[PDB]
Amino acid sequence: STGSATTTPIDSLDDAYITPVQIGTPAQTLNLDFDTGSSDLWVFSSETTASEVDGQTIYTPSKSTTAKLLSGATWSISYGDGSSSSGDVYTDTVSVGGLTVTGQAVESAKKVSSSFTEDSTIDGLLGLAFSTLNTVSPTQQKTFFDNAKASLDSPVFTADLGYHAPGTYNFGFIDTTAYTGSITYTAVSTKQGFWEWTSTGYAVGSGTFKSTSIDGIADTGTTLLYLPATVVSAYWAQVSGAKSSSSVGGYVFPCSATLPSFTFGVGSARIVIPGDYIDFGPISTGSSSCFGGIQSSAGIGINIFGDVALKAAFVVFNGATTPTLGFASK
Repeated sequence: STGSATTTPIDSLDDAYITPVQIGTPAQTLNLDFDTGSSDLWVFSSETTASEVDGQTIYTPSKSTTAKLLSGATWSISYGDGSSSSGDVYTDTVSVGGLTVTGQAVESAKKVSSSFTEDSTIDGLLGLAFSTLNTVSPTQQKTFFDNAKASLDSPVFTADLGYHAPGTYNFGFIDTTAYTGSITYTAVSTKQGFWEWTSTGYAVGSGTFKSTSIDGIADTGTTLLYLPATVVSAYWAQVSGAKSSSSVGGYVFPCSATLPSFTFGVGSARIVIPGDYIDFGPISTGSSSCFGGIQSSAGIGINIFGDVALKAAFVVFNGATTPTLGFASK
C-alpha cells in the first residue's frame, strides 16, 4: 500500500503545515500537524474542555461506529515550545492520503494549552518520530507510520514541504519526480526516539564550507532552524544590523536587509536554504525589526533541523530495520 496527502502552510509565514486526516466511520476529516519530532496522534475532540476550543474541528468518537475506548489509557505531552495537551484514548480507523490503518490509537484531548486553543487551524498532531516516545500509559501505543509499515510497499515516508506553498507527505514510496539530482542518505540514531542525524557542516552565503559535525533532529513540527551558537553567530554576522535580542527572544534583523543563504551538509552533499526562507517578518505588526529563521539551540539541549531547513529539501524518512534519512535538492 501507499498514501499521498497534500500538506498546506497554516499562515503566510509557514509557521506550521496541516494535512487532512480521515478518522472514524463515517470519516471525520481533521487537519493535523504532522510532527516528525513527536510520537502521539492526538486530536481536539468532543471531550476537550469547551473553553479551550476556539474554531478547531473536533473528533467525536460517539459518532464513529469503529471507535472503541482504550480502557484505562491516558496520555500527557509537553513540547519544546512549552505547549502541552492531555486526555484519554480511543482506537479507530485512520486514513492519510488513501492509506488506512485500523486500530490506530487516537488520543482525545481533555485539555490543551493556550497556544493550541489560539491556533484555530490545527485540529491536532500526528506524530512520526519513533514509538518509544509515545506518551500513552500504561500501555505505550504505536505511531500511524509504525502501524502502517508492514503494509507499505517500502517502509518509508517522505516530507516535501513548500515555501509559501503546499507540499506533500507520501507513505510507502519515493516519488522520483519530486526532487532533482540524487538522494544522499545519512545514518540515524534512534537512541533519543528522534530522527537524529549528523550534518557534515555549513556555509553562510557564498562563503567557504566549514566541515564540522552537527548532531540534530529532523523535526517537521518545529518552525525554525536551531543550531549551535557559534554557527548562528557566524550567520547573523553577515547581516548588517542583526543582533540577538533577549527582549524579543532571539536574533532580529533590519527588515530592509537582504539575507544570505545558508548551506548545510549531508554527507558530501549540500542543501542550500535561500535567504528568503530565513525571513520570518516583522516582530510585531508594522515593525521594521524582523525575526530570524535561524536561531541558537543553546539551552534547548538539541539542534533542530525544523521546517526552515527541511522545506529546502525532499526528505526521506527510511524506517527500515536500520533507519536512515535521505536528503535531495528540489
